[PDB]
Amino acid sequence: PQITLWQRPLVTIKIGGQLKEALLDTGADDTVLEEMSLPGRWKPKMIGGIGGFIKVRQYDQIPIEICGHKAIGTVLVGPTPTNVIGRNLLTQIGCTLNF
Amino acid sequence: PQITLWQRPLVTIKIGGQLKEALLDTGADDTVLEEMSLPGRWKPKMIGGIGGFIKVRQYDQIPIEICGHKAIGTVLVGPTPTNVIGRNLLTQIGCTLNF
Ligand SMILES: C=CCNC(=O)[C@@H](NC(=O)[C@@](O)(CCCN(Cc1ccc(-c2cccs2)cc1)NC(=O)[C@@H](NC(=O)OC)C(C)(C)C)Cc1ccc(CC=C)cc1)C(C)C
Ligand SMILES: [Cl-]
Ligand SMILES: [Cl-]
Ligand SMILES: [Cl-]
Repeated sequence: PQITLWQRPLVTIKIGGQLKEALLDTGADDTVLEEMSLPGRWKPKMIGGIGGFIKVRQYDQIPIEICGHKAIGTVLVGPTPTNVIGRNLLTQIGCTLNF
Repeated sequence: PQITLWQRPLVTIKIGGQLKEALLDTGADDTVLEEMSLPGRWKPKMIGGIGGFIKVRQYDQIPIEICGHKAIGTVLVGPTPTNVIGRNLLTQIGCTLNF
């Protein structure tokens, strides 16, 4: 698709068999989702946003569908204001910025 | 141009007579720049993201040039850890996400 930016670029994702809404965020290196359950072991990560730093749980090699496009990669879980899909997965689904 | 998301999408902007580097950020409602002087009226604003909120000064009707594209809009100035171009100016230069 081509998505304009007059509104927030919110899309539906699917992860662990469940649908969620998430923001396509080119300003984020990483993908971070609100508290949820994921399989396997996690590692610690600190990520920085406009307000400072938070600790999140890093899960690797997680299948996730984004607007129907299949990806498998690293998903961080922690206290984010919204689910955000960052460049690590935007690249997997072939996303570019164009003007 | 077409901009890849393998790396952070950084561009040069011209604003208030100054050249600055900024991040094209589809996850940001607003454009936020590190401390700088701008002309005209302003009002205080709190903006939030991962890590919490910071206080900024809101200036309206500010001319900016982004990759040779001229636009005008609201610019927030404060203690942001990085300069971000938000949707309010991305729209004006006809920036879209594509995949
Ligand atoms: C005010 C109205 C609503 N709010 C916003 O629109 C705000 N947007 C936003 O905060 C976002 O667009 C994020 C902006 C991009 N941000 C910039 C950034 C980059 C590096 C640093 C650091 C460098 C060195 C030390 S720190 C700090 C900040 N990057 C990140 O945060 C990513 N960090 C990262 O990549 O590591 C380098 C992260 C996501 C943590 C992985 C997302 C968003 C969050 C919350 C809501 C609430 C919506 C209901 C919407 C969208 C602001 C900006 C208008
Ligand atoms: Cl990844
Ligand atoms: Cl504006
Ligand atoms: Cl348009």
